[PDB]
Amino acid sequence: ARPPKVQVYSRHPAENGKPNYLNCYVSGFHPPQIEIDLLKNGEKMNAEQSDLSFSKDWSFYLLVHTEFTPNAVDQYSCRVKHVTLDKPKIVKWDRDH
Amino acid sequence: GPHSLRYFDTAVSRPDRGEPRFIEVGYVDDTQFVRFDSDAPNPRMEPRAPWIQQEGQEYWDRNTRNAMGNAQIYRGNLRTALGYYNQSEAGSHTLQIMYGCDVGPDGLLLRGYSQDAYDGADYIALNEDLRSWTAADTAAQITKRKWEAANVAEQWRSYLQGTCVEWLQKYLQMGKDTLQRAEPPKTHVTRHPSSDLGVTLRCWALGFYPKEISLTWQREGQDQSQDMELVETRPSGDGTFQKWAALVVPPGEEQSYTCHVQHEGLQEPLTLRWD
Amino acid sequence: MTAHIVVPY
Repeated sequence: ARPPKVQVYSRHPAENGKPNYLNCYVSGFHPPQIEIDLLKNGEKMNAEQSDLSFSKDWSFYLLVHTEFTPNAVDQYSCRVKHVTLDKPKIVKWDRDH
Repeated sequence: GPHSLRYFDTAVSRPDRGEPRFIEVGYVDDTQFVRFDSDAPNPRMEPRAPWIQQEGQEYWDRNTRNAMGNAQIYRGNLRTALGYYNQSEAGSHTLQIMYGCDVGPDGLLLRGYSQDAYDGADYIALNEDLRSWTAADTAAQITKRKWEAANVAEQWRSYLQGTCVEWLQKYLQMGKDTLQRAEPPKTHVTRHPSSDLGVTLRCWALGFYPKEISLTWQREGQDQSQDMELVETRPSGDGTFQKWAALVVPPGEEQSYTCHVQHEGLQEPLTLRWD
Repeated sequence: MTAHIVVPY
């Protein structure tokens, strides 16, 4: 058993009003069951999830992604539920990370 | 450079379901190209890249028979793995298998793999010489004994030296435009000051392929470390990758530091500074 | 191409 590591980021650098993609990359975890959700102002978004894969150390990885058009005030995050976590893990989108 | 063909196989005992779910993904280098999931009612090997779709029916039928094949083996190995550890029927368990060939710039086999992990931990693995097995504990050491008499090592060796390598070449031919592109990073540096305490410079690389890249910060020849944050390389979602390296520097000195970017798709190394 | 191997365990 092993907790997930979570990064949230856009595909291209964010320019407000410009079509783009939002990504949540989750990795390092065991066992494989995990719930991952992309959030728009605390709201679940529709998004696709990659086919489960792993790395040489056996730990799992997945990419969750959806289209979005940046901001104004719109806040975005990724939310992850995993057995190793007693509490869900919310990582906030920040355009320069 | 060198290339690889790799399959990543995950079997998960549910166990509030008659069968465990088997998932397989196939990669050339860092690009996924096939998928098998046991939870389809039709379960077949499927394409996950446009350039494999030209394969005809017999390719898909053979792959599907083999994944059907290996799913029933791994299910068997799940049941076997309980008793070799005195284990509870309640709890869910994971079996992972990685196998594939790694090949040099001239097509020689460098490393072949077949290796297994039960709930995240080594279990058994084919050695670099493809003629022997290292078993992680006493449980696996019996599986080894069985694989030794069976000469399954010779079955893997023959696959890894013929099939695996010949198919890798084929895939590199068919997917040429994708898999042999040298696609360079698009780069820029940001600056974020913090009061009168010095300044986070962040050097970015976006849209590159393959995955391998070097981002370092230098001052006066020397690589920097102290408030140096380097993220894990990460998929962009379109086949390309991104990464960044951030450094805290003193106020006023922004231009003494330079980001050094090394990638396969660059004519020569690149040197960036903030302006 | 995937591998067709084979043994019980």
